[PDB]
This record gives sequence, C-alpha cells and structure tokens, in this order.
Amino acid sequence: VTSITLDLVNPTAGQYSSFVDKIRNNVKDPNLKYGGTDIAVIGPPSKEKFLRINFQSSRGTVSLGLKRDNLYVVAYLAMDNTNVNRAYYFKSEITSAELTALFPEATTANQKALEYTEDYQSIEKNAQITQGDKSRKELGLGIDLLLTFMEAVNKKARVVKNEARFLLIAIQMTAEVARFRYIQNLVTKNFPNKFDSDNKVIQFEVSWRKISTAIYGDAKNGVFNKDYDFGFGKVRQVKDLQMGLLMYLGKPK
Repeated sequence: VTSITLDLVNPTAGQYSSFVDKIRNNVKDPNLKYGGTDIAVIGPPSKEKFLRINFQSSRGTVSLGLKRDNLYVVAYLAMDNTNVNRAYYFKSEITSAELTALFPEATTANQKALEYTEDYQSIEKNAQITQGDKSRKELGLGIDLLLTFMEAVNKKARVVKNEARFLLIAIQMTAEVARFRYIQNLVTKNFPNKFDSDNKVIQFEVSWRKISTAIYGDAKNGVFNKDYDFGFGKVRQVKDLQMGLLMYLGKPK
C-alpha cells in the first residue's frame, strides 16, 4: 500500500500544501480532463484500492485509510492505552481480509468493525456535538485542531466521542482539502491555528458529485451552459469553484 505521512511536529504551510498535492498526485489520472478545464480527475478503479495516511506527532502515529477510487474513508489505526495496535473499520468500505494488507500492524482479533456508518450525519451523531447546528461545522478546522483530536486517540482507551471527532477532522483535512482548494486555502491562510468553518465549506462537501457531473456534462471551455447554485451564489465560471479534484466519470465527452 502507498503511504503518505504528515509530520505534525512544528509543520509549515508549505509542507501541508505539499502533503495535499501528494494525495492528489497519487489518485489522479493525468490523461483525463473534463469540461475543457485542467482540474485533476481521479483515475479509474484498480487493484491498488487503498491509500494510507500517517499522522505523526512526537508521541506516536495514528493512520487513516482512504479509498483511491473516490477518497472515501475506510478505517483508522491507533494504539490503545496498553500500546496495542488496533484497527477500526467501516464494513461497507473494506473487509477484515483487505484491512490486514492496509494495516499489517494490526492482527485479526485487534480489528474492530465500527458500529456506525461513514456518512457525515452518522459520525456527527456519534461525536455528540451540542452546540449550534450539531454538525461538524461547529467543531472548526485547522492544524492545531487535528493535532489535539489525534492526541485524544493516540495511545488512549477508545472513546466513541473522541474517535468520531477525530474522524470528522481527519477526513476534512485530507480528502476534502484534496477535493476543494477553497478549504485548503482556509487552512493555509490561518496556519496553524484552529479556525471557524462556514456554510461554504459544508456546501462544497455535499456537492462534490453535482459539481463533477456538471463540469463533465454541462460545461464547455470552463464555462457552464447555465447558472449553477451550490448555496454560495450563482456560478457560471468553473474557476469560481476552486476545484482540486473531480470524481472519476469515465472518458471525457
């Protein structure tokens, strides 16, 4: 499995941007281009199904698995308070068998199928967010927040609220920032601090598929045949979406 490490011991904005580009560069097919734009497109499915992301602090490493065909989250690996490596996985994304190739460190009996699903709503319910709209939006984003949430699972007893909070941040700070340069630029502008998320972040995240199919089938030379609205205003130029990666939709036109 390919692994990409983010070092969180005094990171720089340039190192985080290079890390995001390594994700994009691993999954994209450089031969595909949709709607006459140059946005990177994820390639077709292959036998190399998973990508391993390592978050390294000075206290240890916590790893996250993502699918290479769509960047969905699949599992995470962390040591518990007795220093045993444990892997936690979403059954609809990966099997116990394939999980031993993704995280060879965890044996079969140290694998645990998660009890909730990987959609944001279900992780958010398990994160027990009591403020505002009760979604991930209220937790914010930022390198320092990823580090604090990572440390709450690293060599600690499993606690569903900490785990779910970690997942919400880790997924957004890897797969969503790879897809959406608006979100990447927010992290970069506020580096390394924790900062508020906004509705535009949430709107991009739920519209990846509508954005990708509109560029593929309803755009010519980077301009949409009609106005689109994903909740943050009417858009006609594809470059206002600041896209980092589109979903794979096959061969262009």
